[PDB]
Amino acid sequence: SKITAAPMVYVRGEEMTAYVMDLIRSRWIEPRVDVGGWETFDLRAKNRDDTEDRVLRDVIEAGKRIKAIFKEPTVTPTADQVKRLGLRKSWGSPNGAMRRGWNGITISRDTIHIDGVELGYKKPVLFERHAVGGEYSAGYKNVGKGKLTTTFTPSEGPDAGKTVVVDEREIVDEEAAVVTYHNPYDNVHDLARFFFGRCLEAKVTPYVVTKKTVFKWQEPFWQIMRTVFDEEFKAQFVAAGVMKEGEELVHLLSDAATMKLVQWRQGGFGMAAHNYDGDVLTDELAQVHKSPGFITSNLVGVHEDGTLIKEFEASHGTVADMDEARLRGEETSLNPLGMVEGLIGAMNHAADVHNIDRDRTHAFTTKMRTVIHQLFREGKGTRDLCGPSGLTTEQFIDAVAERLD
Amino acid sequence: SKITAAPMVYVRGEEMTAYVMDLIRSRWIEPRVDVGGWETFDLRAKNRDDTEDRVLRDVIEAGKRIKAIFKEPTVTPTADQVKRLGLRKSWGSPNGAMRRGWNGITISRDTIHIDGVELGYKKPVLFERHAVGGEYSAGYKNVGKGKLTTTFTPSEGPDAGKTVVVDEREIVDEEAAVVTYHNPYDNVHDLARFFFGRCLEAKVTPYVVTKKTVFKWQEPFWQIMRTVFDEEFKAQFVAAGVMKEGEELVHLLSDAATMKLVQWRQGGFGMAAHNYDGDVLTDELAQVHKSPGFITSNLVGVHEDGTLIKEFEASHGTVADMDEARLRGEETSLNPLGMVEGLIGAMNHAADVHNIDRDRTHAFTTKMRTVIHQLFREGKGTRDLCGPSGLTTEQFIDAVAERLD
Ligand SMILES: NC(=O)c1ccc[n+]([C@@H]2O[C@H](COP(=O)([O-])OP(=O)(O)OC[C@H]3O[C@@H](n4cnc5c(N)ncnc54)[C@H](O)[C@@H]3O)[C@@H](O)[C@H]2O)c1
Ligand SMILES: NC(=O)c1ccc[n+]([C@@H]2O[C@H](COP(=O)([O-])OP(=O)(O)OC[C@H]3O[C@@H](n4cnc5c(N)ncnc54)[C@H](O)[C@@H]3O)[C@@H](O)[C@H]2O)c1
Repeated sequence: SKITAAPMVYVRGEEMTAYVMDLIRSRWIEPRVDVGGWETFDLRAKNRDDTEDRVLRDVIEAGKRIKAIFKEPTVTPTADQVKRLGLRKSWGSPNGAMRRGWNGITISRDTIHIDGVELGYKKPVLFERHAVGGEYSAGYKNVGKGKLTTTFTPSEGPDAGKTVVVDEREIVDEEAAVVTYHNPYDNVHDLARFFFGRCLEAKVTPYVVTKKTVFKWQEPFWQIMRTVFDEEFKAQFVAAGVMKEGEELVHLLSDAATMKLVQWRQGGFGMAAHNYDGDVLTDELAQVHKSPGFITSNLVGVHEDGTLIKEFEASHGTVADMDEARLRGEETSLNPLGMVEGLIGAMNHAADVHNIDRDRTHAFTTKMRTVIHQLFREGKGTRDLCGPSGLTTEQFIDAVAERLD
Repeated sequence: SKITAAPMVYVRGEEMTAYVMDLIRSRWIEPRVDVGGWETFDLRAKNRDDTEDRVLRDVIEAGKRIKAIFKEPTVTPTADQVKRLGLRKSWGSPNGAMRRGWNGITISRDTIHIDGVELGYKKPVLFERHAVGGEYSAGYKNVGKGKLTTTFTPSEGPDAGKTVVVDEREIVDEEAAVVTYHNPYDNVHDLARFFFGRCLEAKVTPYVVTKKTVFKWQEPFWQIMRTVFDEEFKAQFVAAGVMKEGEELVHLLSDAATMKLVQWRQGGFGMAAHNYDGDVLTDELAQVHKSPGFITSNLVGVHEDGTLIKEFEASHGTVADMDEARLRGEETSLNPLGMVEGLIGAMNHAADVHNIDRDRTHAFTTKMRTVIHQLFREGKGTRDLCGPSGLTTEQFIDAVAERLD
């Protein structure tokens, strides 16, 4: 009998990655797995516009109920796409909304390692991206000349109820952006614990990455991480052989960290950073390693009731350059491994949390990984790995299908 | 006779780069050059503290008068360094202050190429970093729970004098950063002209880099760039064979652009970006190429009277990690070429704008460049280029000194 898929949220996107995942669902999953328990949502920018984002609100609700989500890449539409797609409005990112809506703590993005496949980093690299805050949460306007005033009224402490000026400035340009955001730092305690725990288990040296010299408001990110490190982890790292006695936790400036990602080809390190810095640095990490096909991503959030909410995704976008080529009848070669690891993670988590066909799901998802890893080993991967002699998107999908059984 | 140095502003920093420039001034410059016309300023974090940043205000004024500045790297002190260095407060960056104070348009950061020396990028890469805006001039506070409100009152147009809410949010964290900034976009018209003109002359394909999908306030950066391109440059790029007919200006997402910097090892491209994106991406550019010793940096600003204000600098910081090694008595190997190119640029510009010993200054600055390039060609460069067999900082400085005359 087909495997019974456990309840799981499936978020569909568009462009090349939706095309790829339709093939994978059709040729790898459905002949072996009954997916009736999946809740599938259409997060095409068009459908979001048609539903006034009710579909996004529904994904967020379902994630709370089900706790295991696979998220395909989605489009955050440009002004030019607003016209081409016939959207009544620009729409923001559905990723920020989900990350916020699930009380996101960390987006973990780690390098993939396959026995016998030489990649950019020799040993595992771990990345913890702060899942919320920063410019992803910003209010803004595009304006001309005028007065911009920011105030804060605390609700606790000796100055409760009194308003202070955070900033006031005259805009003297006919064209300017004015932007306000916050960084919520309470859950950076949780992030630090999670990050240092994983680094300890993988035996990699941790680094904290910020621009706190100039972006001085970021100081608590560093201070919280250092305090958690010193009080809960420093001794464990020394005892495990990962760091030496008297070796302090190291801070890197975000610009310098881009240099460390190129330089540190041995791997064997971890970085934690704010939301946007993590976005930039994890794409860089992907390309140094090989491509975004060789990175895993997952979000850890928390339900109001305290149970974890786990979303799994590729690190990358919808691969619009290959989509253009696809629609013109030209060859493409999208590496599905990143996305597939996400779907594996989500399916395994779903089966464990909801106690449905656990053994068989784990064996099947392990099999998908194995087959993919073996094709890569045999030089029958996609072109990101193998160069021009690699297989096309469709060739690779079929090669996996033949070996699954 | 020693060469007469033209009036020029010289900004000294601290740590390793100040140590190196002290040696270079002593051993390369002063034996051949009378530096009496230089106006030198001490921007040690301690001296900024001792003078309440009067020294920084003096630099900015002198820059306006003299229009040719060499800026060594400086320390923007951390909270931790405030204590160690005995500072009354955590001073901001001198760089942001100078960039604003000189009506900064562009920070041009370009790859260095030396005949016969294999580096990361085969052909020239050009970067235009918007010199002002963004989080570099943010107002901010670190706060607890309360109400954050941002308002804007336009001074022109039909709603002049009426106040609108830009943003309002409740902070629910005990520890949060609240931040307001602006991006001034009027001078992006000038940046676009300077960028496309430079790319046209170098015959490189230009790209614009932003996060305008999610950071939607950035749209005008792209639109301004694209309009200037379409109206003033596209036809010229086609005519010069740099782009084909019907080929549009390409936009890249900032996170994706980090991948393009690793992948595009052929070089022969240009990127333009906002202030912070430029900071991050130009450090990455440096490391992919070889190190920060193989990048040039200069700031183009504009005096109230319309005259160019040109500041020259290395792309990098004070190289604190080598300074710590130096002070423990360990070997170092700082590549001075980045900084030296800045000093060259500033000396030449000074001689030209103030009409003092031009031929001889140009010959001597060319000689410094030639001697450095030749040592690199001979495998007698610093360890960033040559590996462990390369010269120490001091060996390299002495090697150049011996060949100067
Ligand atoms: N998490 C997300 O949902 C997410 C992330 C990034 C971008 N996007 C969206 O995706 C679209 C495209 O953005 P983009 O072009 O900047 O980013 P992208 O990650 O789709 O592509 C960037 C580059 O990497 C390559 N690439 C990415 N994944 C690959 C894979 N698995 N195999 C081989 N090559 C791969 C692409 O061909 C392209 O050259 C946009 O609409 C953007 O809003 C979404
Ligand atoms: N323009 C500036 O004034 C500027 C820029 C960046 C950092 N800083 C300041 O510099 C200090 C150090 O910051 P950082 O360590 O993040 O940056 P950094 O640029 O000093 O060093 C970053 C890394 O690059 C290496 N490196 C840099 N320049 C080099 C060269 N010429 N040759 C060989 N290796 C080189 C360093 O050894 C280090 O590993 C901080 O106090 C910071 O505020 C100043």
